[PDB]
Amino acid sequence: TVDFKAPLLPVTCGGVKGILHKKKLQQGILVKCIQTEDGKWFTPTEFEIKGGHARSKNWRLSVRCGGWPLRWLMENGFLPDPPRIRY
Amino acid sequence: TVDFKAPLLPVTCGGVKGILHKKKLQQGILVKCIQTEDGKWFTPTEFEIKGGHARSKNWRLSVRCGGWPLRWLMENGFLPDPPRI
DNA sequence: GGGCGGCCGCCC
DNA sequence: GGGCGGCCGCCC
Repeated sequence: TVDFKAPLLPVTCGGVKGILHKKKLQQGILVKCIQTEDGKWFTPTEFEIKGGHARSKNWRLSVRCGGWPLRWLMENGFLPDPPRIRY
Repeated sequence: TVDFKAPLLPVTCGGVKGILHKKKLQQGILVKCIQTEDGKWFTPTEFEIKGGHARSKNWRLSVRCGGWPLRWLMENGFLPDPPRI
């Protein structure tokens, strides 16, 4: 079971496990916020690439938490949705 | 803003609008449950086609209510998810 | 077959 | 450059 309200979230992407730090995601998509067991750090899109989902081009859908895409956590109030980078 | 708890729901797909009848949707995906203003009836997938989204092959995402896919209303307990065939 | 994950064109 | 709607192959 996963506590969606906790400041740290266990996440997965393509069978790769990591720990998402909400305090870091809140600083923006360019900030490394996911740490794998070996201590390495990833931004969300870097973690999408790590899990083999580079071609999907959507970390909010490629990265999952408790069997839900991160977008579902954002829609349900468990996870801040970081701002877009303007064009 | 849409009352997602109403038995009749205004839905859209592409430029097309219609009213989704929840009690008809409950019965299954082959049942006609969306009526347009001329009185014609559509299943969800027929309404997907009518709105120009034939190639999406996912009426739960192509058909919208209040800006949300119907899938969202199902995930949040406002709409029956008809049984899979 | 019905529909969903993988993909990527395209806008902003 | 980022990410979402449109597309479609392919499980069950």
